[PDB]
Amino acid sequence: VQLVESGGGLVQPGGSLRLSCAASGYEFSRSWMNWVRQAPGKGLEWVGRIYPGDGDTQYSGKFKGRFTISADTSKNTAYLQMNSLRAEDTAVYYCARDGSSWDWYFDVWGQGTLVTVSSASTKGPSVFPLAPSGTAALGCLVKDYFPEPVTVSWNSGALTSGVHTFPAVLQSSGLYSLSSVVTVPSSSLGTQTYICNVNHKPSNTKVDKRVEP
Amino acid sequence: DIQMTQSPSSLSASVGDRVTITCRSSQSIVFLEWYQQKPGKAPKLLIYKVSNRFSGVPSRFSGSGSGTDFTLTISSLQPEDFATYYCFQGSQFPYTFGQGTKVEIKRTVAAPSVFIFPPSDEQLKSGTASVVCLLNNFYPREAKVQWKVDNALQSGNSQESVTEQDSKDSTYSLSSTLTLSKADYEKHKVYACEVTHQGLSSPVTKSFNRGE
Repeated sequence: VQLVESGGGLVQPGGSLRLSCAASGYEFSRSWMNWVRQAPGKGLEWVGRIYPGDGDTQYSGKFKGRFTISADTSKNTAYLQMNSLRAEDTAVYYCARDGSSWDWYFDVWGQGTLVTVSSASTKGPSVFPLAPSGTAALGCLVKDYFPEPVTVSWNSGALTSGVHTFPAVLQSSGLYSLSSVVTVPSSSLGTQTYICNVNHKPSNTKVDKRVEP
Repeated sequence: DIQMTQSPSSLSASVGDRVTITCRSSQSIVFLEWYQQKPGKAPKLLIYKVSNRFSGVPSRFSGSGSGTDFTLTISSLQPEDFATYYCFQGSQFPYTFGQGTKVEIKRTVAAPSVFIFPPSDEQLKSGTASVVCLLNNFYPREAKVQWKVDNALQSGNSQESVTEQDSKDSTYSLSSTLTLSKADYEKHKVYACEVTHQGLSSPVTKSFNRGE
């Protein structure tokens, strides 16, 4: 049993976006499918649900005006069409099956898909070394990218111990920035090469940055 | 319409501790459930219909209550039980979640290791100077980072980021980034981040001299 959300991305305020929820491994039509969202760092918020067997929908009144939930039982898929998006609609959107007619609600969840509503445009990060000066610290500054997410690896994934990739923080420019750091033996700085591999999928940006003492 | 209020909003408990989280509904709902959400993960159903453990949930989790007052109990907190816990009511439309209770692991005090990183020449050539101060593997979470530029305390030109508690050693790390224009950066020599933490007897200062 699996649920997979798709369609999340960057949308300008006032724009629209349709998300999808592909179900697998169970009779999709005879269980309610819910949409639940979670703004970054905030709580869970129930959006609404549909019974795919007959198309019956139920919305939290907050979204009844501009959100529309639908389902295609021939595709085992549910949809969330969102209109007139605002910045406060930025969230990870989950789809979740419930069994509310029996004993419990959300027993199966998808991984979630991120919807960012912002006037900021897609932009790949600049990558700058954080140069080391019996343990040393070094890293990479991953600055001025949008939207989330980015990934950082070290030495093409061969270096994982002691790595801290910090949560992105929104700058006053409306762009994200973070650092990824790692602690290593100071005796290794002369003979060990350290490279951060940065990937920002939304902009197709891939950057390898050699970090030298 | 139905308001779900959890108490406390946050808690740090030691492994082995008895943990109790309460959920208070603004109206009687006599379908109360408890969900557990790891950072960066989807929520997982823990308790359903007030007191029933979902399949696979360890016996240390238990739920109780009635009417408007409900309690999630962890009889012996385990290292893998750190999460944000949400209560949820499915009795009255529209269905609502509690605001969440973030449970983190209380461990022994560890003072941060401090490092400072000057801006790169590559970034400077673009007209901006980012100075980064790193506080590594510390507990508890509270710490203060003060930027001093030629011994002048800075304000309004730095941003901090703190990691989620490490799943293995239960520590935090913190980054503080000082951002200056290239012109402002070139006007000063000494760049220092001064760190305090309850595990530090005296502030830790890491500094560099511009262009050295």
